[PDB]
Amino acid sequence: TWRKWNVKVNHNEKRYATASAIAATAVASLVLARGHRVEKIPEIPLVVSTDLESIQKTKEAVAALKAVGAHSDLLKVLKSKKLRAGKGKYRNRRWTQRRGPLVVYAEDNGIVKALRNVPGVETANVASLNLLQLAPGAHLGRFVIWTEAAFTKLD
Amino acid sequence: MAAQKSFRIKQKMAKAKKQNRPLPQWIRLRTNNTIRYNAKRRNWRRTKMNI
Amino acid sequence: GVKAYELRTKSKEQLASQLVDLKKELAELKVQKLSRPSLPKIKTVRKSIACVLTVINEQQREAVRQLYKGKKYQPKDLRAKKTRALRRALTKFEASQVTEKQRKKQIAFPQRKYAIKA
Amino acid sequence: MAKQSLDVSSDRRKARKAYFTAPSSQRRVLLSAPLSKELRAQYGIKALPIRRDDEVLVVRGSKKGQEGKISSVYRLKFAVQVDKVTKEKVNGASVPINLHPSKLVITKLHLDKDRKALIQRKG
RNA sequence: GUUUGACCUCAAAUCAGGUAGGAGUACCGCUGAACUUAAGCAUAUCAAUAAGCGGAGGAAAAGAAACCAACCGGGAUUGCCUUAGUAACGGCGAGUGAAGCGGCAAAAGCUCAUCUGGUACCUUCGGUGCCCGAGAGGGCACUUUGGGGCCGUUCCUUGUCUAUGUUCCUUGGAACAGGACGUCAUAGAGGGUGAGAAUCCCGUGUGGCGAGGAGUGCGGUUCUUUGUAAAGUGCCUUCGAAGAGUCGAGUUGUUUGGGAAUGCAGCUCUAAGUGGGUGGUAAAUUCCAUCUAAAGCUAAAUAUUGGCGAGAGACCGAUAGCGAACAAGUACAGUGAUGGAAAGAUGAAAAGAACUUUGAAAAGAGAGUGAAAAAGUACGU
RNA sequence: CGUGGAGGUCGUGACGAAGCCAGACGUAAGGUCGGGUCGAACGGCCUCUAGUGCAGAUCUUGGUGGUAGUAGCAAAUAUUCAAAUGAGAACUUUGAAGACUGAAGUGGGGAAAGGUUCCACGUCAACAGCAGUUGGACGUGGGUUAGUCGAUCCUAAGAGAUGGGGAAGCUCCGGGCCUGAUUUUAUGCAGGCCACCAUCGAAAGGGAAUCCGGUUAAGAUUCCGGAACCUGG
Repeated sequence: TWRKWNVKVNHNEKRYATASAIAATAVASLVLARGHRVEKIPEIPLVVSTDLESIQKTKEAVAALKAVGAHSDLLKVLKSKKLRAGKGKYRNRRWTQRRGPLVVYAEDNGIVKALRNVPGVETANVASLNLLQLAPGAHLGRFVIWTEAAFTKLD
Repeated sequence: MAAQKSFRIKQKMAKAKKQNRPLPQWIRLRTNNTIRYNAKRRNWRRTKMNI
Repeated sequence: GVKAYELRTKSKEQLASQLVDLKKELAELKVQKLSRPSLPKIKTVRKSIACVLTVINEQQREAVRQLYKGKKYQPKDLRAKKTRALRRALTKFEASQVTEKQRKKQIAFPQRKYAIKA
Repeated sequence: MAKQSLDVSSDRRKARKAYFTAPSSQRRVLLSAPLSKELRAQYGIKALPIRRDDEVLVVRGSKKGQEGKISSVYRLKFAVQVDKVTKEKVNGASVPINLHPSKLVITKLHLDKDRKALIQRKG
């Protein structure tokens, strides 16, 4: 009976949490603190062209993470995938995977389908960013690639 | 006469005796799963054929 | 063997003759009792004895349905049509009849439906 | 889970319950065994249900490397018996050894009238 | 004085036609408790609860104002929201406990006060052919003035397809490992598979494609009757279809937040007819402000400790979760109502222990199978 | 500090969890590893949540020790002795010899009830408070034959269908029969009577008729061989 099991959020708390989380992708020390592998940069975040919506396949998506040395982060989820204990194994929780790239897109239409296939990737739009995207596990400083139109929208 | 003569009743008590019989070897053999102890088994002194 | 399709092609006289052979043949399978066997013909004869009774019942329904389409009839066909009391309750039918006439007409009028319509 | 929408399925709890107990057909989907490469090219499917007149190669078992005609498929707990693919009792009589169809790959098939027509449809 | 044929009222039969009784889990209308609370108790509370009874549907029930009102405006009815622990009740103790509004979900206004049966005919929710029984007004300028069929699409059902490694070495009984090499992904959800698999298989995927169906509305096409009367706009008077043991009263109840002022029952008594009712005690007036009961219908939005299908999950994981993971409402107890358990697991493969010695038989010995028998049958640990 | 689960982070794994002995500490909650078992999964950290830690509650449930090889297997005194059979015999069976039962502390035949226990055969794990070749265990077949027995029929103490009336309601009290034209097929037109009305209720009230013996492994006044009789229409 009964238990709520809904926590209300304060708008003011929540905005602060999102903004700080985005900002955490800016300071590198905090990204490194979270457990991100990252090099070539760690000038941070990456801004990529508005042409990236028009990425159809997966061959381009894996390739694209290669140039900013960021493919390394892709490697990290490709292995090291924990075979969970528990009841979750009955459900669908059997593997838990590490959270790698985030790519955030500007377009109303929906997330970049291509970029979604990478192991441990999540894809989002700026309109529908949340705390979880920028900081999975509430540990901030996830590696992201922001589209330029995404970047203006972020503001 | 006797006993208990009612035709309808007689049949039910008779029908029941056959229904309480041992299994056929085969169902153990093509087999489902079951240490197959029938269960329905009804008994000489003991229990009661049913009130 | 017996297939459903063969029984339909056969006549009302011919299927009756089949039912007669079938009972004889089932009767011989009674006699062949001392063994066990004898049945892969009785299970299938049981199915055959059912098929021949069905096929005749179906022939008589269809023939009846033709004869009666011309006239008036139908307690028996009525039972198939409703498929009882609830689906019957959902009838009379009520729907077109209910708005069969008052005040709709006034309300409106349509050159208008067309005119707009593209 | 995935293609999460308003639909019937996902669903490990059901999937297991479903595939294990199986109606006769989910044992049909189970009837499918991967084709050999010559067949994959002509017919244009990875796997199709395997036949009695077909010839089948064993991949998985110790049995592997052996070929024979498929004697039966026992639908109900989904398994296939292959001819000469037998195991031996103590008494010394030999009775067949059940195989999962995933284990085998189907070397040759008998085309069939409907099954060829549907195979052509699959293509 | 007396009968006979015929008219209508009541009755009984009869066969026909038409429908109901019963049922499914809860949801959904009445009659009506208690312990319990107030640390007692009797009003109050529990509670208009539970129960019992009646009965309907896929939702039900309610509905276009004799409303709201405390102003000046709103404008049918549910539900949601909150009004508010406010008003109000109450040993004014304990407790009890709204509405109007505001705005949402969703919207819709109308309708009362020739029909049927028989037989015939057809393309049988119909009509024709026959026979039989039973908001209103005047005259003028006009403008507005139909349905049916067909196909496609709308929505439901169903089937089919359909990416990419099964490579090397090593370990192993087995690679689904490591290291090495390589591939797809619009499919890195999940399952199976001799181990820990995107690429073996199922599937999977923003997935595509084919067929079948009631019912409707959008679009396209196609048939065809006259008309008449309705309706708008404007002039003229005018006005009924507007519901009685009702409205209202007392005296007796019970119910409610309802308090002189909730709603309902009972007994008694009892109006008017554009007159009447309401506006939170009762009584003159003009008038204000609102509305016409004693009648009815009605889509949609809400419920469903769920019959029927499916998803989901920091749920549980075999003394837990259902009573029930299997033969479970089984086995079994009780005269009956009713009560009610324990109950899963060999192995990659049955390869599920030949043959022999010994034995009454049960069994043991050796031996065989397997990576493993202290893996040998209620057999994982 | 420790627990199950979630997510993220750090990883770990075909010999993991789990187990028991030990080995190292942390006062301590616990902690870590090893033997040698086991043959698939598990930690840490951060953050969280909760079917979150037990000796106990005449606590729940299961299992187990002592109590014990202990009480009971004792009042009809009933067997004994050859022998049959069997792998096995105090209790199965044969004989002999002996008692006991006696309106039935053990005859005959049935009513209720049981529900196949009957009969045959073959087993002995389980049962019979012990053996057990035995049995009524178990398993596997088989057996019950009705015009004349009895139910059916009747009506009885009343279950009471059954106006009307309370109660929403559940619930509860208080014409039918016989024909005549035809015609012998029963079609068919037409006429005439009469009181307090249904069914059920006793397998032991009352009541239409059957005995004699013969046969079966197991039926019998049923079947049969003879003989008889009844009931209806």
